[PDB]
Amino acid sequence: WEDADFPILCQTCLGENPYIRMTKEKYGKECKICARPFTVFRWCPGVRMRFKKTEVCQTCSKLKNVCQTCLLDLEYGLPIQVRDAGLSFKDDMPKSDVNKEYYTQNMEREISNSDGTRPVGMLGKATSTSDMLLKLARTTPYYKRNRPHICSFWVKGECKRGEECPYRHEKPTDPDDPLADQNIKDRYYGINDPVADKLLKRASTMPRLDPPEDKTITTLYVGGLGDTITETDLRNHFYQFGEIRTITVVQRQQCAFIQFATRQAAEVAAEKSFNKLIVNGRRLNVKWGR
Amino acid sequence: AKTVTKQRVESHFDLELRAAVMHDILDMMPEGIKQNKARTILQHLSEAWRCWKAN
Amino acid sequence: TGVHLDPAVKEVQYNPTYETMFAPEFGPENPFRTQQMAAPRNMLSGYAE
Amino acid sequence: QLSKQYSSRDLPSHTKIKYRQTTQDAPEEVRNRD
Amino acid sequence: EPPPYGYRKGWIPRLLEDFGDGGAFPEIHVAQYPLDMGRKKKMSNALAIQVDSEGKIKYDAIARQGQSKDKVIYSKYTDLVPKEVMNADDPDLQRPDEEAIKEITEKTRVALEKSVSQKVAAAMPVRAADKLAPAQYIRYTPSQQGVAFNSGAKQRVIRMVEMQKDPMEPPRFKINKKIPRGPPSPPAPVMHSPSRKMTVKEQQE
Amino acid sequence: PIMLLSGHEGEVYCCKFHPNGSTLASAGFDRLILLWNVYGDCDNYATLKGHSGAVMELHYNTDGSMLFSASTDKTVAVWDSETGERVKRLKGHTSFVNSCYPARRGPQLVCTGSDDGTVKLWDIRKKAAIQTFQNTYQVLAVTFNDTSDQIISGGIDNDIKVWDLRQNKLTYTMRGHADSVTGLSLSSEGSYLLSNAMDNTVRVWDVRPFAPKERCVKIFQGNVHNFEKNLLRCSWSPDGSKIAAGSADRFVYVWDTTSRRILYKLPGHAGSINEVAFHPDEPIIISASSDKRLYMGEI
Amino acid sequence: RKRKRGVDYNAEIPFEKKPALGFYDTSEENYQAL
Amino acid sequence: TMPKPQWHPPWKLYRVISGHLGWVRCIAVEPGNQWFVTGSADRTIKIWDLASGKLKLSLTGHISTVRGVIVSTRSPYLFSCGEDKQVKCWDLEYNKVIRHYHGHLSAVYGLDLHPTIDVLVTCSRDSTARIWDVRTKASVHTLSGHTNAVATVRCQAAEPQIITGSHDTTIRLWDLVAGKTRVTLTNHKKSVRAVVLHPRHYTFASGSPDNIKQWKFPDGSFIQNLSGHNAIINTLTVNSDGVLVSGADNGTMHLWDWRTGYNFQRVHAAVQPGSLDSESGIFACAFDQSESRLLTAEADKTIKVYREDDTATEETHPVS
Amino acid sequence: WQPPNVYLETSMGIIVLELYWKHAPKTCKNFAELARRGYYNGTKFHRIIKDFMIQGGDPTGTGRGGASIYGKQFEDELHPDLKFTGAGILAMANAGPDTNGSQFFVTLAPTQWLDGKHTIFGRVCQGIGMVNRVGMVETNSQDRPVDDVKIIKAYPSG
Repeated sequence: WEDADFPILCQTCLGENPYIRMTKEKYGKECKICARPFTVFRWCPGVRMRFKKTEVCQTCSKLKNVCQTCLLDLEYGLPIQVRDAGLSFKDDMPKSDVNKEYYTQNMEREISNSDGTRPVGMLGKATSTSDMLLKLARTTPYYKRNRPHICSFWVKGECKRGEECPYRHEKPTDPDDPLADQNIKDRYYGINDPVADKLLKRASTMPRLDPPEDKTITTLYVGGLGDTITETDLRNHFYQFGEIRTITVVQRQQCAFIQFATRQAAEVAAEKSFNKLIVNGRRLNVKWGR
Repeated sequence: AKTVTKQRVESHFDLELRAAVMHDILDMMPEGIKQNKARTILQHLSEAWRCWKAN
Repeated sequence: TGVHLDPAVKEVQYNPTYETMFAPEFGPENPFRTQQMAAPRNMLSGYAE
Repeated sequence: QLSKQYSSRDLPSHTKIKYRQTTQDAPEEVRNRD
Repeated sequence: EPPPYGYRKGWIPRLLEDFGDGGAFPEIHVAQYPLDMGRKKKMSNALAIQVDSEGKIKYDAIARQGQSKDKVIYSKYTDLVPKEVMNADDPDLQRPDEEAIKEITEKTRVALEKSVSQKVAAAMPVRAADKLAPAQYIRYTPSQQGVAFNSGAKQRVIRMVEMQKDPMEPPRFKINKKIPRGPPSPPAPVMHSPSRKMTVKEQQE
Repeated sequence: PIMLLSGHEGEVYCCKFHPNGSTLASAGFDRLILLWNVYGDCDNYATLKGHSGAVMELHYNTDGSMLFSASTDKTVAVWDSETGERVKRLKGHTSFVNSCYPARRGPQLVCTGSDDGTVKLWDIRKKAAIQTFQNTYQVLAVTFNDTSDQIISGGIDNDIKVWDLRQNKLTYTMRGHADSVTGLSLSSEGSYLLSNAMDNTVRVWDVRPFAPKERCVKIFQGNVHNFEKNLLRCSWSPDGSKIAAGSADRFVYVWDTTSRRILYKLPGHAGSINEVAFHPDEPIIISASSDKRLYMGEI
Repeated sequence: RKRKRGVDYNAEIPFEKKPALGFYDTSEENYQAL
Repeated sequence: TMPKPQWHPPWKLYRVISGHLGWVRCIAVEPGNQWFVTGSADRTIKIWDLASGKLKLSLTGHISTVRGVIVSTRSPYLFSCGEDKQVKCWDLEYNKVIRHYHGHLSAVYGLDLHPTIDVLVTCSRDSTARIWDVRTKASVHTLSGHTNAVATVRCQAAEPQIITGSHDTTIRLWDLVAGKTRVTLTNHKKSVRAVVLHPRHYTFASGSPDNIKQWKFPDGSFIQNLSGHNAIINTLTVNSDGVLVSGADNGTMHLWDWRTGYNFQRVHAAVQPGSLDSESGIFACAFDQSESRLLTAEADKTIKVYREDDTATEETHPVS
Repeated sequence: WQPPNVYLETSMGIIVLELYWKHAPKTCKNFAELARRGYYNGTKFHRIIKDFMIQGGDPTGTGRGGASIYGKQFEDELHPDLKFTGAGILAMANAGPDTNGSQFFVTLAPTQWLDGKHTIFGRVCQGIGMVNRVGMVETNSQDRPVDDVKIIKAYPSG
């Protein structure tokens, strides 16, 4: 079994009050990943909010670098399928019983040679956190997580304990929703997480800069400039990102147009700049001009 | 890791006699480079024993 | 420059003066670091003492 | 992964080491002897 | 070649040739790429080809591959070569003096005995349990920093308490799981003398 | 070296040296007082017993022969360092006695601050109270004047006060502390007084036949308070040169009088440092911390 | 189904060791099919 | 070449003890030099007086070949080790077994004692070594990593503390407290069955049918070869005076100089009357504590005792 | 006194940097007189940002050492048109302006950000394939690479 200093989970799962209270039990239960005994630390999430507990081996955690309670990545905080693909990451973790046990054993052996600072392996050589991941990343603590279940009594009427229904006495979700039944093991294996496919559809429909037809359209219109900008500042936005050939800063329409010297350089600057090239705070729009 | 009791005394003597042989020469005084026919020097050893016993 | 202490070594036996302890390092910050990859952590996700 | 099984033979027994005394042959006299 | 200093105005060198023997023109408003320079390239798996501090090809890396600086890995001929010693009075031929020896005795004895007594208490199994030690107070510095989480504080100080083990509780988990043995170590190098093939005569002998 | 000391059941609140610097006194919650050899291997020999509440202040004489100790259990107590056994139980103190101060080289007497609302004078010989100045509130810190004719006190009104032993009314009140007064210390000049306060600002004054009547001279930044509100204590150097402080950050604060720079903000600690003792002869420091141990730094 | 090591073969490389890499360009290398 | 080696006198056979009923496989000397102890493949442990060679006593506990015995410097204990997978602790004040260390999985090929602490090292055919706590019979460490029978093991107080030579033809120096292999020496071509440590020189030798090798502590660096003895080498044993005895398995035993590596004597004894000539072979050698006598334990059931020759000089025995 | 191309034949291979005194005379004199002083022997690369920057040149090798020809540090010699727009930008970096010391940085790619915070002083007119090789190598979490790389010979152009 394992031995820990404290858990690994996001802020959402981690809590709000400055003084957190969690009780420890050594060899408390079985990591559904490492399959073996782990330590269990149990944290009081919030006022009348469900007490959580550590739910994966610390090595089972340092493997993929995710939350040992919240289950989402610790840098971004999106489904592991997503975060992996956002690094273009492709892990070979084995699945069958004997294969998985052998894998876990040698994995713990190889992780024993670590210093306890960062996940092992490609988890660093994929650390180019793409603005796709940055943008799909949630901003504030979605602290609805520590609300209880649907008090099945209180769903049929029965929850006769007064207000102490152990569970949120609301309308139960229609399990026809794909966001309902995601087997914890599959969510950990990155195996067909419908919430992850939802994040894929969202990060596919989310706005990105468009490509034009002919290669000789190397003029790029940046809409929404304002009169705090300089031509050298538009340059320093798009200058070492390649070479620029010219720039027209339209002050009668508050825009710009970078004629480039490298098409792929133009693509780099503009596509990375789509609505987010924020120098001195003005939302410019990177497109390929007429 | 079970002890050697009274019924495994002969069986164990032979495990260890023929292990010792295989250590002893058929892998530390070879120079039969190929594949040292240890499986056949052990067959001699068992027939040498039968012939001793039968005189 | 005189005696400064290696900021990554936390077992340091010589009694450092103010600057001899907390002299700041020359250069820029690593942009390749997620905030987690910039922060000082004894554990994987954040230091505990 | 330390089991709770057990043995009659691993019960505590002979828990003090007899150290070789002064008269028997201590490593001191061996330090001396010719 | 590269136009002179003060006379390098006007041209932008795009093929690495206009670098001559090399060089970037900082005042020339382009990304300069003299001799493969500038380009972040494909992330390929060749590990760092190091060179010794005399300019050689240190295959000691390929030997010590994925191993710490503790491992002694003899793969140089200068290890094969017979040293000569003729002084029964050299430093080389002298053991550590008994002060270091008594130090290492005390350290060995200590760590030994602690691990002993844990494995011995394993053969207690009826632990006449000692009670739960004093409470843990730990200061946690999250790497996640931000005004919104922890409602705006840069540290959390946490109370760990040890939860009771129920005495009448059987073992909890199936310990006896069998798998093959893990892959060994980085193989050592075979530092052998030159081996001779035998005559076919000898072979038949 | 590092020379971290341990052996205490709880936090160490009060620590000082022999006025020789021969044997060492430390104590805290544990309701007894640990003593050590400062030198050698920092050896731990004797422990005074008895004091029911946390021993809120240890105080030597200035030669090093008798031991006064104000404990929260309504009492001050005198003890013989020769023995470790109590010479007097200065009782009568109606509530938590925080502070004690025995007069140095004057006749035998102590001025005591407590959690009652009084400053009390007592004699070692009579088991009797000499005076009592009720300002209105509990008295947290008391240090004499070097003539032993004024009593300096720091309480809850941020207004540092001094009584005339003979005229018995509020002789000197000086103000400028941003919050409550937590530590007073008379330098070896006999003249300058040093005061810490949780308000992050610590002050120096000079109690003379003449001081400018607004005598806030030197001010030091760095001391911390937190939701703990533990006791804060400071000292001068034996040479009146280095300002020694502890605080609730786990940083021991070493400044100078002269350039008032940070000479050291030393880490190493796990607990909030509750008292710093300077050695009367050596560049030796003992940091009594709430991590239930001590440090002995050489500088 | 109850086959505890049967599918270790058609599914995954049963007990896998990745070929250790040395001093050369291995990533863009890849192979054609059957 | 090298300096010129010291001239050592020769050794001459002077006693031949006969009482065993099978190969004699291990031999050891008391601390105080009154008696030596032999353990044989007739399963007995005999205890002989070293002055006269009379047998004082014979202990019978084992179930098979005793393959190694040793006697504790610090406690009145003899430790025996056998092919029945068992390691026994004889207490010499009742002459009785009091302690037994269970846990190996095949014959235990050899055994050694730590001189400062009370721990035991044993090497066996399951290709591991083990460190037992003498007093609570518990395995504190299982030195694994060889890939064949671990023919021999020696322990010392300096560092590294444990040296095991095996039948996969490699040597390993182990860190005890860590309990894992520091250095791996793969210089020998055939199985390594004997290794020895110099009493005062932070050096150690390791023998195999190829040639003896000398090496330097603590990182195991080559020093020199020693060649000439081309036979399976069962024992190496080094004097205080730089005498190095290498006893082989086809009977022959050569004597060398530890320092220069010069083989100055070659002894070929004759087998006890009724033996075949293929029943000549030496399994154990031991210098007495005066380092004056040299005992050997033979494959023809004899103990041959050699003494130092007092009437020879550099001009009787020229050095080459 | 402006050593045109200053040679730092490093352990893995040579480097040579041409500093434009017209663009950066002061740190040009610093680097010329410094390489001629040879106090650089033993500088381990104090930072490796793969494909972005290579930085070294500290007698400390931790990041808190380094002193100049003028005391501890001098001001920047800042340029209008010189940028870090590409690899081989040789500019001594600052943790705060007017504090440029002994540590030297050598770019690996367009670094137009530290422009205006670093006076770009010249370029490595030799050793740029080697610079790519160096910027490839594996570094620990603290940019002092797992390879202890130092310069063999530090000297000016004649």
